[PDB]
Amino acid sequence: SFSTPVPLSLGKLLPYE
Amino acid sequence: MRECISIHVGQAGVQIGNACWELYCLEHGIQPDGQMPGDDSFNTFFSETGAGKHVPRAVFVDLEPTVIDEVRTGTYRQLFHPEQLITGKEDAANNYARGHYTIGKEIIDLVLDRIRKLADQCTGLQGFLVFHSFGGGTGSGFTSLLMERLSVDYGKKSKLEFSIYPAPQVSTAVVEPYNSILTTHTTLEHSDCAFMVDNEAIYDICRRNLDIERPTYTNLNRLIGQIVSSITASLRFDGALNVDLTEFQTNLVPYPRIHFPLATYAPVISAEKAYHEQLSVAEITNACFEPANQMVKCDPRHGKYMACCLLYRGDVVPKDVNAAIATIKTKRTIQFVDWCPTGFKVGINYQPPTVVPGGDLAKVQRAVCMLSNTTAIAEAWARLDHKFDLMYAKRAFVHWYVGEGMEEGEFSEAREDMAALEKDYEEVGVDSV
Amino acid sequence: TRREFDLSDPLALKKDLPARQSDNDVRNTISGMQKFMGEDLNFHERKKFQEEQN
Amino acid sequence: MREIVHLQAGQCGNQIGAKFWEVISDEHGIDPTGTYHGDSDLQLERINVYYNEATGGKYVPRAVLVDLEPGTMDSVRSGPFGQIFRPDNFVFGQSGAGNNWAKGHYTEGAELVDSVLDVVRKEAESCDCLQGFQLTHSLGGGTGSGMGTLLISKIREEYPDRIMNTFSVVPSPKVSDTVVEPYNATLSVHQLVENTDETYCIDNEALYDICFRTLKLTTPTYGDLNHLVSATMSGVTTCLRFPGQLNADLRKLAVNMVPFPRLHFFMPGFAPLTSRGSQQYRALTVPELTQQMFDAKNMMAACDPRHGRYLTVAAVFRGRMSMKEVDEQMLNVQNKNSSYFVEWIPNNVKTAVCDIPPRGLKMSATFIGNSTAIQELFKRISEQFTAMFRRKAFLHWYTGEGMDEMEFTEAESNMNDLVSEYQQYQDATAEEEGEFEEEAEEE
Amino acid sequence: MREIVHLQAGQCGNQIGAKFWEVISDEHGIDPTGTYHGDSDLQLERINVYYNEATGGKYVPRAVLVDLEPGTMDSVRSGPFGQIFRPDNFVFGQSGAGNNWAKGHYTEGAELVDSVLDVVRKEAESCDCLQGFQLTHSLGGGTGSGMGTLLISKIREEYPDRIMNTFSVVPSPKVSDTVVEPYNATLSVHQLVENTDETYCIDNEALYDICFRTLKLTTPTYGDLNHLVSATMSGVTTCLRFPGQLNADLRKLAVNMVPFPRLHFFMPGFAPLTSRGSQQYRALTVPELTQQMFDAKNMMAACDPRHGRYLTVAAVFRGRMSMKEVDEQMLNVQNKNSSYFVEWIPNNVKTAVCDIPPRGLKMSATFIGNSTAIQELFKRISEQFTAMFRRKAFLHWYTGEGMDEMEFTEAESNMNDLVSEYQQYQDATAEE
Amino acid sequence: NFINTNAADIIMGVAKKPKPIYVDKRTGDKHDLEPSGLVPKYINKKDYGVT
Amino acid sequence: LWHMPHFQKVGRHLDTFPTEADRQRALKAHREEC
Ligand SMILES: Nc1nc2c(ncn2[C@@H]2O[C@H](COP(=O)(O)OP(=O)(O)OP(=O)(O)O)[C@@H](O)[C@H]2O)c(=O)[nH]1
Ligand SMILES: Nc1nc2c(ncn2[C@@H]2O[C@H](COP(=O)(O)OP(=O)(O)O)[C@@H](O)[C@H]2O)c(=O)[nH]1
Ligand SMILES: Nc1nc2c(ncn2[C@@H]2O[C@H](COP(=O)(O)OP(=O)(O)O)[C@@H](O)[C@H]2O)c(=O)[nH]1
Ligand SMILES: [Mg+2]
Repeated sequence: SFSTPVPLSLGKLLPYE
Repeated sequence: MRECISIHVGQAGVQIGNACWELYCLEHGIQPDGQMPGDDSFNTFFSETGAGKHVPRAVFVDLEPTVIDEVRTGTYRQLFHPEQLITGKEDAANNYARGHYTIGKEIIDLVLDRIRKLADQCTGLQGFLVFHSFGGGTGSGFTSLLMERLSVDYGKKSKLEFSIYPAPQVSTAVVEPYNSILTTHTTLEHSDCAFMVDNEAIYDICRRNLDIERPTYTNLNRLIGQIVSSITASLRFDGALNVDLTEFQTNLVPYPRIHFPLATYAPVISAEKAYHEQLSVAEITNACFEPANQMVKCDPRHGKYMACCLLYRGDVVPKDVNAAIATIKTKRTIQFVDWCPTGFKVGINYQPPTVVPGGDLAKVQRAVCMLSNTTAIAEAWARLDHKFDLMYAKRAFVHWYVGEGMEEGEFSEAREDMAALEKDYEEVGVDSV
Repeated sequence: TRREFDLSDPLALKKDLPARQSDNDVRNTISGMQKFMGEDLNFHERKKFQEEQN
Repeated sequence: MREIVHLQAGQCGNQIGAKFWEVISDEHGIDPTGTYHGDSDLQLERINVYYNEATGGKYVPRAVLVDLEPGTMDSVRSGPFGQIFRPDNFVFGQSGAGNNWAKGHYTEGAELVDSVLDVVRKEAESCDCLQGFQLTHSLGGGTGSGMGTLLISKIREEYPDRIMNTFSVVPSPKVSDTVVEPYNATLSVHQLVENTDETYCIDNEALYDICFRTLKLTTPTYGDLNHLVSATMSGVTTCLRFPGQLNADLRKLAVNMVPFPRLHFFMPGFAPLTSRGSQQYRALTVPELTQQMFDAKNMMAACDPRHGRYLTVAAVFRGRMSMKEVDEQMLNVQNKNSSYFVEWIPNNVKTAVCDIPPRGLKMSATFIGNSTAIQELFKRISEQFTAMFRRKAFLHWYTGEGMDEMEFTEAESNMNDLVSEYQQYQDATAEEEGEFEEEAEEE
Repeated sequence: MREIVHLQAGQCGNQIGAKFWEVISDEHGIDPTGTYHGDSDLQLERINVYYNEATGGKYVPRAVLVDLEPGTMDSVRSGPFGQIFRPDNFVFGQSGAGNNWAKGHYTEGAELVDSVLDVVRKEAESCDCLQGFQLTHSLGGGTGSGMGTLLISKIREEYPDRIMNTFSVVPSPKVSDTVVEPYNATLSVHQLVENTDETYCIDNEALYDICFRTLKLTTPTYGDLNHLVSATMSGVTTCLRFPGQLNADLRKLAVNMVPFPRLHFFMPGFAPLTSRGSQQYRALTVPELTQQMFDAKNMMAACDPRHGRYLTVAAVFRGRMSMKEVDEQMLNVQNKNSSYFVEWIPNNVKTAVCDIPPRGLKMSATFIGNSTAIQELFKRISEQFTAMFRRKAFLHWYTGEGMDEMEFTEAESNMNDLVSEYQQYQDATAEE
Repeated sequence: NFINTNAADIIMGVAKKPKPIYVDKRTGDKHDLEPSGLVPKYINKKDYGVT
Repeated sequence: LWHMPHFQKVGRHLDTFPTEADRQRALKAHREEC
């Protein structure tokens, strides 16, 4: 979830958020 | 109205000044706040504000904040002026080049402004006492440029040096011989008097006499503060004989390049031995000439005494002073040069040495300090030239100095002057016919 | 009652602690490194229940 | 107010950085959220050295984490203290280096340094007075070695009058876990020679030997290895953040230990490490710390100082302690071991003493040794590099990515010049001057 | 103030040293945990001789335990006083010696001493004024004799102006428990002679004779034998740790016991010993101690001084006593046995008096004798060595591990030269 | 010969001229000296006093 | 202990004796006594 770029990212939960 | 200005430069200077000013506050009855709980005797060291506040006549100079912040935070944070504690941003990093050309040149304008503002309050000024160490970058470079610009600013005012000479065996750095050569080269012409101390002899004295098997820099600084208070007691408290600063400026420097006395204090003893010892004038003045009680690690039996200055404090009488001096002269181990048939100066002061709570010394009625000039420091100069030369053969640690402000030939000239200083010492030491 | 007496106290080595008196020390933390993560105190229990699993 | 900027390169660099930041966050009393929950007032006096202030009384590290692979950043973010890092300081690529120096230096690493240097300049121009830069990397991979050295070169070009510190994990002859290590290890020492002020060589088999013999742990994993490396990293710079009787910062240590600009490779050590069973039988004293610090087992590099001469030695002690014991121990070891110290430098050892110990401890110490026995590491690397390059193994992976064949030969020549320089400074006489003086000028 | 570093070699050395540490821990009042639970002030006054201070008021011995087989280390650690030793002081190899002096001296003992000497130097440079090193070992084994003498030689080279005391368990002809033991006994005498300050010869058959006849026990175990050896061992160094009217330490005894550098072998004996049924019927006085000291039934060697000449005699008494009775008894024995002492040395005796008695006992005494009658031991060992070597017994074990055949010949020659010197000093005239 | 070459480059060298910096406050506050206005730099210009 | 031959041919800085002959006699007596 953290490593994927802001484009090409689905709705996912970032670590510690 | 007699006054002295204290300039504590370097970490060694600041940590000596802490003990010195605690001792002065306890002597004059000043609270750590800075207020007394018709006597004007504090004016030698303190300046009286109209509301009763007393501010010392000292300048703390440093290039790192880690030891000035302890002063700004600790017990005596309300005593010192906020402006008299001057702190750089980067330390000299054990470089004479950084302390003399790159970092030290920046803050001397502010330091001299503080010095001028403290010297314009003086009704009558005696001199400047500079507390420093030869080893460190600040205590070498900034002290050298401080005395150069101080000789520019003030013509011939007396400059006394309380300097930590490098110890012959132990040290806390590598580049100490470089700093010592380049320090003595400039102070040789721009210093008035230079009292030598080193940590190893005071370690031995504290281990043998005060029954402390583990001394500390605080235990050294208390003894150094006792020495400086014994020097200034003639100015502050009345006595039979008065000794001013210019007196032992004149009376221990017989030649233009020989201004390096050695300090000694007696008696330095503990309570369990003060319970047994009768501490008379003859005993306390025999303890000063003992080579094991010397505060510089050099044996005076190798050299010849050039001059001596003795300062007695307490319940002391001139007849018992002079009989003991006659006994010292008639003893055969102590040797004087032939062109000094009158080798002593004496001072008598009435107030006994004070005691601090938690201190190491015992409460004693009488004491004595000695400032003596011997030929037996030519061996110290020879050993220090040995170390400088043995480093300088391969040109080690020289790029740090070269690439930061100074050329290479200053090393060669600063060693060639000290070789001439050694020949000066043997020429002085050689007796007539 | 002399300042800096604890440096020269004769009974200083008598009035000391080994700093790892037991595993449940509050003071032993990650910066003071008397405690290490690789000390498997659960090694034999883990081995036994692994054998049961097999 | 002498700020140190931290740089972590590669997987090794990121894991060591995470453990080190956990260690000093616990040392300064910072929870994983970022706030302060401590017991002493001396902890927030010097905290701007490593921590940027944030809003609402928060503290964030002044560190950048740089990688060519996206997989390490996830584990670092979700690790023990991954919350405290700012999300904009994680700079990662998407295609890995594949343990290749050419990919990290020319192909993939050249496109990432333009994005890394923006963050580096952003956090280096916001400081009050920059003490210098610190790097954590390993010479065995592709992300840590190549692009790490490229960052070193660019940072040195931009900021000349600052201090540069590297913690380099040099490869091992026994715990070599990659075939192509000698190429990456040989092409990196040349970039390390003239672009670094201090370099500390940390070796994995030395860490394993410490964890097996000195500590006697059952399973000595990478957490323990980076824990020891962080123990090394904290005690070098403790004098900047905590007061003491004798201070020595990074410049003060570098000036006294580096006599010539090509001699800046150090071996490190830590002092009070004791096994679990041998704790109650042992007393913490200054002679004990000085006695056990100079042990050849204690060294964090796989070089035995008995095979060489100690060029310079530095020791940083921590705790409430007396200066006389420290000075007498460091005089005593020099007077005893007469042959292990070089002869053209008297008093090879430097002392520093700090007041505040590590948390939960009474007394501690740290050793940094500049020794001539470090040339055997370069000789082993050079012999394996020569053995591979004589038969041209694994060379297409480097040559087909923009490298000509002469760079390998120049790297071998530079490494051989370095080992010859170390050998000549070892076998040098002290009671002699010659062939460059002024022919005994004047009369 | 003067530290003694203790060395334990082999299974015999480990067991004797463990019992010795138990005995002097009971003397100085130390619990098996390690702390001090005492009732006097003189217990802790001189304790740095054998113990190092640790944290929490704990004392750990200054001893090293060296072995080539890990079987003995586990038993020592699991014994009653095994928790007092520091865990690093056990140095143990993984492959044994197997009663082989060649394996102990060349193959297996070459790599163990590089780890032993680290610990020995670590505990030797931590002392302030090191008095010397003590060794306990037996010549009947492999890791005690060969590697033990190798350690003796290396310590001699490293620390020349020090003291080297050893307690050597030389073999016996009747209680011989090893076939190949004459080789081990012979090949170590040269290394003892050229590198040892003082040697005390202990015999298991002698200890068995004492425990059979004087003490009258039905099961005389090695625990009782080690008790006797340790009770001899403590009385030699009791003057260092306890005050007295007349002091004599190890160097003091060595100076008056060694008149020639090749004559440093001693026979020991102990005095107050008595049986359980005879405990009430015996009065403890200085004449009783002196008459039971010099008995030929009492010696801790396979040696009888009736066949030889007492070169020099030392006595260390323990207990509050009078000097006049001690002096007159030590003069009376010299007057009465006029033929058993040499004439070229007048005043052949040395006396020391220590104040504090052994625990549970009122008065005690220890005897150290340099006599010519110790040469029959070496003659017996040499003749059995020659009896094996003429037919070349067991020589492949010693040759295949890297020993030439000339070492046996030079061992024979050196041992014969030593016994010839002892013969010469037996047959010495008063005047010439 | 590394010893001789190090000595040669140390001898045949020049010292870096420091950039003039002055410090204002008790705590260190470094400022460059040339563009501050406390040094007469622009008086020395060529067009001084003439059109 | 040891010094270069570079720094041996450097003289003194003070001149305290009245005549060079008196200085040489004093130095000769001091060298014979030492
Ligand atoms: N007598 C005494 N000497 C001290 C004390 N503190 C430091 N020194 C001496 O100071 C020398 C080193 O220089 P420092 O005073 O520590 O530091 P510095 O003078 O500011 O020089 P830099 O740190 O390079 O800026 C050492 O050789 C010590 O002997 C002290 O408290 N008492
Ligand atoms: N000390 C230490 N060494 C490590 C760690 N992780 C990997 N290594 C070593 O580094 C080598 C591989 O380097 P690598 O981490 O892949 O470098 P990278 O490609 O830049 O990530 C291996 O041989 C490991 O032994 C670590 O956390 N600590
Ligand atoms: N006096 C005595 N002799 C012992 C003891 N233990 C073993 N021995 C003797 O030593 C011989 C065997 O020694 P050994 O164990 O081979 O010595 P090592 O090889 O050095 O360990 C046997 O003949 C025993 O009689 C002991 O505790 N006391
Ligand atoms: Mg400083």
